[PDB]
Amino acid sequence: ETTDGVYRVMTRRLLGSTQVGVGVMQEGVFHTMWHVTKGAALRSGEGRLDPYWGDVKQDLVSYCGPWKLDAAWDGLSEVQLLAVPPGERAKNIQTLPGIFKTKDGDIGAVALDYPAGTSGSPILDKCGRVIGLYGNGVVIKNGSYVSAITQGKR
Amino acid sequence: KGETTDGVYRVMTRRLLGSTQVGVGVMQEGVFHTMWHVTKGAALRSGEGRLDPYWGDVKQDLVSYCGPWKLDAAWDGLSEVQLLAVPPGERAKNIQTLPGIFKTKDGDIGAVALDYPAGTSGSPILDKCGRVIGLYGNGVVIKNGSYVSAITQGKR
Amino acid sequence: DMYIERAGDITWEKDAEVTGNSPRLDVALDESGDFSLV
Amino acid sequence: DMYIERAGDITWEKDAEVTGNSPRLDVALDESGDFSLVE
Repeated sequence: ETTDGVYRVMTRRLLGSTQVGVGVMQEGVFHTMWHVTKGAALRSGEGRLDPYWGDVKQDLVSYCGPWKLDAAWDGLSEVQLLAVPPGERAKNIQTLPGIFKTKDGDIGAVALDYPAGTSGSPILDKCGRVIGLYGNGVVIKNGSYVSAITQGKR
Repeated sequence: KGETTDGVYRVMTRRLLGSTQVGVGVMQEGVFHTMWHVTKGAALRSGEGRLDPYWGDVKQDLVSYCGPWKLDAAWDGLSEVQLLAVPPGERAKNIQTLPGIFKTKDGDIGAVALDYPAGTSGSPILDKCGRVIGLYGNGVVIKNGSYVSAITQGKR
Repeated sequence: DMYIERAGDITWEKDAEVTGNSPRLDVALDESGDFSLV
Repeated sequence: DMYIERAGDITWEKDAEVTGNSPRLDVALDESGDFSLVE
C-alpha cells in the first residue's frame, strides 16, 4: 500500500495481533519512531518497505525514501494529536504544546498521556501538516507521561 | 556486544551454502561502521553478541552500529591513500593509490580506481596518518571493467 | 516481520475534545535517545 | 543472519604496494545512493 495517510504498525508475533506503534505515509515515504520498528522491514500486506534513514538519538526512521516531514510548530498556535490507539478508532486531540528546554534548543511537547502502540501518531498544525511524532518523552515528578513533538530534517 | 576493539572486521553471512563474506567494516570508538548495501540496516551478531543499528542513510550508503558515526578524517585531495582491502577468504591487504575525483553537481568526491571481488565493501580508506577517510564499495565501472569506488565518508 | 495497515486520513478535526496542560520543562537527551530532566 | 569477526588492525603500511589510477569522472548520485557516469 502506497497511499498517503496514518498507518498502524502491527505484528502477529504475540498472542494475536499486536500494535507496536503508529506511522505516517507521505510522498511514498513511511515515517515512524525508531523504538517502534527498531529499523526493520515492514510488510504492507502486498508490499514490502525497506529502511532508508534512521537515527536512534532522534528516535526517528523513514522508509522507501528520505524523511519528508519538515513542517514545524510556530510556538503559538494550537495543535492536534492524531492518536491511533491499539484497537481503537483514530481521533483528534487538540491542545497547546508544552516546551522541552535542552542544551541544543527548545522542542515542543504535548501533555497527552497515551498507551504503548500509539507512539508514531501524527501531531498536526492548523493546516494538518505533520510537525512531529508522539511517543518519545519523559515522566514528571507525579508519574505522568510527557511526550515531545519529535520532528526530523528533510 | 562482543569484541569491539578498534580494527577492521569481516561481515559474514550463513544465508548461503558456504560461509560468505558479504562485506567489511571498521570498529572505532565502540561503533561499527560499514556500507548500507552490505547489511541493509539489519542487526549484526558478535559472538552472543548483538549490535543494533544507530544511524543509516541509503543515499550516503552508510550505517553505524551501537552509536553515531565516528569517522571524521578526510582526503587532502593531494596525497596517495592505502586501501585496507579485506577480500573474501583472503587476508587484510594494503594497496596504496592516488585517488581520482567524482565530479558531481554537489561538490567533488575522491575515488579509488581499484577492483575487488563482491564482498569487499566497507573496506576503510586510509591516509598516511592511519586515519579512516572513507569506505570502499560504492562507485562505478568505466569503459574498461575496472572498478572506481568512491571514498564514501559520513560526518562525525 | 512486522506489518502495517491503514488507520485513516491525516486531517484536522474542528470538533475535538481539548485536554492536557502546557508545562515548560528543562530536559536532557542522551545518546541512547532517552529524554531526562535537569 | 549476519555476524562479524576481526580481520586486523587499522594502520598505514609505510612501504606498501603502490599503484592505481586517478580518474576525474563526471558522475551523478541517485536517490538510492548509486553512482552513474555523465557523458
